[PDB]
Amino acid sequence: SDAVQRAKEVLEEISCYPENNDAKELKRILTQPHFMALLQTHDVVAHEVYSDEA
Amino acid sequence: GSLNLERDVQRILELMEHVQKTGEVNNAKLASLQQVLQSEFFGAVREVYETVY
Repeated sequence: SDAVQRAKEVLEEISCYPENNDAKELKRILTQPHFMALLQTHDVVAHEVYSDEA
Repeated sequence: GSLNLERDVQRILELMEHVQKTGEVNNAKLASLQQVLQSEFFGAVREVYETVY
C-alpha cells in the first residue's frame, strides 16, 4: 500500500510548494473510497507479488 | 455520463503537470503519480468495482 501512497506522496512534497489548492486538491480528491479503495484492493496482490520469502 | 473522478483521472495529469511547473515538487513523485493514475490496473480493477456495484 506504499506504491499507491506514492501517488499522493507527491502531495506530501507539495506541502511546501504553494500550488493551486484546486490542483493539489485534484490529487487529494483522487483518493476516494472508489479509487484509493481499489488501490488497496489491488495492492493486496501487488504486495503479495513479492511475498516475503521469509 | 460517468463518474467525474474517472474523467478527472486524466485531467488530473494536467493539473499535476501544471503544479509541477514550480520546480519545488520533484517531478519524480509527481510523475510517479502518473504511473499509477495512468495505470491500466485502475481501469481493469475499476471494471470489477462497477461490475460488483
